[PDB]
Amino acid sequence: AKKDQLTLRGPLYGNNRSHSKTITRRKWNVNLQPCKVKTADGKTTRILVSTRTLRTLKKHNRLS
Amino acid sequence: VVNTLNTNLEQSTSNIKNVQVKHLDKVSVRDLMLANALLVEKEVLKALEGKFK
Amino acid sequence: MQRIKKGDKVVVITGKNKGGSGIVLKIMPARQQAIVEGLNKVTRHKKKDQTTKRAAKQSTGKVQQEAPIFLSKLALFDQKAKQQTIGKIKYVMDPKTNKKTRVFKKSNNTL
Amino acid sequence: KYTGSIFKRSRRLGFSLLENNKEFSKGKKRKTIPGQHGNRFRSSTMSGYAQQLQEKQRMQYMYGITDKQFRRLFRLVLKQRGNLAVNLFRVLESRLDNIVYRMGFAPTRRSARQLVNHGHVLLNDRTVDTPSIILNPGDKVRLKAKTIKIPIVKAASESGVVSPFVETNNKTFEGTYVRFPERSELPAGINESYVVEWYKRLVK
RNA sequence: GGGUAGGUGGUAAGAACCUCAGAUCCGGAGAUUUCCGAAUGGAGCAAUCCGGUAGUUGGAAACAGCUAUCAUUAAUUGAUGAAUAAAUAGUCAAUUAAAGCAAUACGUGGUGAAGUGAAACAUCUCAGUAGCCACAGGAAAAGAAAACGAAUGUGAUUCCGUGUGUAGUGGCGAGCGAAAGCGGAACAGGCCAAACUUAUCAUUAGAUAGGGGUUGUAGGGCUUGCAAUGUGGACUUGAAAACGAUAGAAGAAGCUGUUGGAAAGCAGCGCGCAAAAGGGUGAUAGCCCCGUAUUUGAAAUUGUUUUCAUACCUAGCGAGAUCCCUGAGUAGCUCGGAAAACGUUAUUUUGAGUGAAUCUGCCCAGACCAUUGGGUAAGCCUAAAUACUAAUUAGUGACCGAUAGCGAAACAGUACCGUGAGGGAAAGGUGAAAAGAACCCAGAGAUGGGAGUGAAAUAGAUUCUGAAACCAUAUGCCUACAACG
RNA sequence: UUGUGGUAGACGAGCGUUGUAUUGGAGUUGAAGUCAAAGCGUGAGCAUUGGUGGAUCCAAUACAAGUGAGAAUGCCGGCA
RNA sequence: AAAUCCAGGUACGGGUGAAGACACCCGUUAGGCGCAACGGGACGGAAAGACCCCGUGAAGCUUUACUGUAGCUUAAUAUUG
Ligand SMILES: [Mg+2]
Ligand SMILES: [Mg+2]
Ligand SMILES: [Mg+2]
Ligand SMILES: [Mg+2]
Ligand SMILES: [Mg+2]
Ligand SMILES: [Mg+2]
Ligand SMILES: [Mg+2]
Ligand SMILES: [Mg+2]
Ligand SMILES: [Mg+2]
Ligand SMILES: [Mg+2]
Ligand SMILES: [Mg+2]
Ligand SMILES: [Mg+2]
Ligand SMILES: [Mg+2]
Ligand SMILES: [Mg+2]
Ligand SMILES: [Mg+2]
Ligand SMILES: [Mg+2]
Ligand SMILES: [Mg+2]
Ligand SMILES: [Mg+2]
Ligand SMILES: [Mg+2]
Ligand SMILES: [Mg+2]
Ligand SMILES: [Mg+2]
Ligand SMILES: [Mg+2]
Ligand SMILES: [Mg+2]
Ligand SMILES: [Mg+2]
Ligand SMILES: [Mg+2]
Ligand SMILES: [Mg+2]
Ligand SMILES: [Mg+2]
Ligand SMILES: [Mg+2]
Ligand SMILES: [Mg+2]
Ligand SMILES: [Mg+2]
Ligand SMILES: [Mg+2]
Repeated sequence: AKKDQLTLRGPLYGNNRSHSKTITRRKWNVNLQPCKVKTADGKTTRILVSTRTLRTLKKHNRLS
Repeated sequence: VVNTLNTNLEQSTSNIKNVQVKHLDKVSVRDLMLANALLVEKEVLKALEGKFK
Repeated sequence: MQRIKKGDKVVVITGKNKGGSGIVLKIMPARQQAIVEGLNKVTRHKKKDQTTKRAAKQSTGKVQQEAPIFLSKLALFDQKAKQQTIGKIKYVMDPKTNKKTRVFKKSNNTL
Repeated sequence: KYTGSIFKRSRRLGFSLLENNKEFSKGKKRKTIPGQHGNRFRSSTMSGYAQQLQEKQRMQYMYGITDKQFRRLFRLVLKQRGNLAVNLFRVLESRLDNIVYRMGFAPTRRSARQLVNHGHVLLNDRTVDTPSIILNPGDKVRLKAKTIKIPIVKAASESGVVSPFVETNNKTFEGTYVRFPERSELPAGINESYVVEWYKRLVK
């Protein structure tokens, strides 16, 4: 599914309000961007993750 | 009409569908006026006077 | 225990037969009946049927048998008493044999 | 919804956020939680009332009461004649199981209450199953005969030990009293009267 | 264990047996439990087909009997091991859990319409309803203030009444509609992270396992003393006791006469009751029977509570130092949405982007600033009051009584309809007792007429009572030159 | 004394059914049901007798309704 | 068997009438009841008229009717040195 693998945060369903306040259901998708990390002997394994976790990954020194 | 709930009187008058015994806080208009006859205890009447106010 | 057993003397207290003495040959507890010999003699209109070795003859005319009687209409018969009378029974337990025995309430006769 | 493999993700970070929230290290605390809660008290500086509050717990616990029942009994006694600091003492000590324990046929107050609820207990103008009826100073409480038919007997002895405001004869299973417990028979475990003024604020 | 003298389930008679060394029957605990079905050795068109492995018995072997085992996923462990040296991927083996179903009912979460109303309709309402899906539990959810809110104020959550159809919110239209406060049901607050310290990891630890800590009238750590050995839990094992649940025992009191087919009705004279609830007995029985009130009883299993001991948690008030710690892609802010009564806005939440501070700190008191006051976010768990009844026991009804009551009083989700999902009926009563009509007559027989049983046969299996429409028979009157609601 | 035609409609007074609560009463020497007859009422309605039928029913005062069938190309059953 | 059927014992002429009568008014004719025929009528039967109109009815289709939207395209921003 279109979801992060580090966390479990997925899509957010909401309304597409326009002029005249017409209601149409729309979907916000999370920023799944490929990322490689070093875990368990630095083993790199491509993992589709949200940009938020990527920023979290960058500051936490893991990403090097 | 009984104020102290005597047990011997309640042991009797229970197989008789005709007669019955009640407390002052249990009798109502219908139970009083269905009686056609009633036996009232002296302290029940005094307790009635207190209740009547 | 049971009010009526197979064998004890019994009489009828209601119906056409009053003071009808007989011996109980068998008791149906489920239907609350009792077959007593000599009372309630009915004569079924016996047909003729021939489909078996015994049915080849099956000689049956006006056979009068026994009709079952409600156990309520029955009453135990006293024998030990000099003046026999109809009464009710108890279920006393004598410690001599620890076995339940029926005893009348208008006398002191066992069974 | 797949091979989540908690090892794969947990080790994947080793600190992050979710691991530490979840950190299997999570112990049991299955006794720390219960016991300390249990029941507390002490006195403080800013509210004063701390002493009053703690005394209520002790007082309520001495008889095994839920706070709601206490509010009912206080409401009843509050309105009557006047300075009733002699009335509510009789009311609090008028419990049947309290009298049964103070009567001396049970090792502990709660055991007496259990007995009462289990139908050991015979009264005068009535009988008794509920261990909460408010009794009148001069009432008798004849004990059943089935209880003596179950000789554990150890009890009768406690009965004679007694305290002066209760008059009960051993073995014969009978009890009554007069001259309701004075404050001496209500020892210094809980002897104060400003919790009383507190209940007027909380209970009208 | 209880309990007896009958039993071999119903349409059901007969034949043949069992049963007083205690049967049948009831209760507790066990044994066996074919195949399909989560189905799980493989398949497959469900109740079928085809096997592997390790044993053991016959055969000379193929083979055939008799056993146990053989699915997948996840976690742990061990062995083996690629591209490619190492190492992983992968492979294998062992152990532990998961699969599914149902209670046409309650809970949480995700998703989520339309008929309709606004007398049209698009905002709105319907409605976060129906439906779809996931996860449970015996309840679930919620929960211990970065709170309400305007005061010398309350002090977790939940539920009920009021506040009120109020303040408000609405193409200000249809409509929607709280939060405080007050009265009640119940009541309970706990625990980690960080400081500081111990031991160990090529100690590059930034990791593992312990002691210390859980906060707001700030708390804790650092150093130094006094007082403490207690009280209490949402708590483990045991022992004992009490109250029950799953079979049961005992349990009072009436005869006579009359109508009647039959008395229990009716009448006379009585009797018992902690029993006059009810059912049956040929009519309408307190005293005929079974029962009921009441007193009692459990070998075995199980529920609640209590006592004792026992693990495991739990403890106050000072002094100095002025040092350290108090939850960050977090709170805020911007761009689109939503939750709250609010149609998006102070408060809550988030899809994209950005992004702080550290008790002289941070958040809040309906834009916002200052003063005042309140509270300590970014960690976790939490009984009770609350929601529901497929089922078990007892019982009730100014509820129904075969077109009613569940669709289904009978063998009803049956017969039947449709490829299928699905749709879906009608039908009860002989008599106290079959004593169900032997026999005779007519007829081929069914059947009918007698006889017989029965109080009744015009109660006869077509079986309680038997209405009308409808079809026939007949006493009496009228009617074949007669225009007729 | 003045009146009494009447649809839509407004108002008032009553009848009838079932059950419940209080009183009393009838019933295998025959209750309900059901059929017939040459009865009583201003109206809903109410009796008497006889046949069939075989066990419940009636009167008064109140109370509560699934309470009153001629029509809906109304439903079911029966019969023309 | 079938559709039909308010109850019928169901004539014609002129007139009348909700405006075209077996049933009303005035006249005329006609013994009771069948059978075989053919269709004049009973505004005959079957189908709550498809034509027309009405309903602030439905559905299908069309477009430069309105409001939106899938898709396509352009820019900013993140992945992005
Ligand atoms: Mg809408
Ligand atoms: Mg046995
Ligand atoms: Mg709409
Ligand atoms: Mg509308
Ligand atoms: Mg919970
Ligand atoms: Mg018995
Ligand atoms: Mg008896
Ligand atoms: Mg009786
Ligand atoms: Mg803010
Ligand atoms: Mg909303
Ligand atoms: Mg502060
Ligand atoms: Mg904080
Ligand atoms: Mg039915
Ligand atoms: Mg019927
Ligand atoms: Mg005959
Ligand atoms: Mg009949
Ligand atoms: Mg003539
Ligand atoms: Mg002529
Ligand atoms: Mg004419
Ligand atoms: Mg004429
Ligand atoms: Mg008039
Ligand atoms: Mg009536
Ligand atoms: Mg009659
Ligand atoms: Mg009706
Ligand atoms: Mg026909
Ligand atoms: Mg004209
Ligand atoms: Mg004409
Ligand atoms: Mg036509
Ligand atoms: Mg039309
Ligand atoms: Mg329109
Ligand atoms: Mg682009």
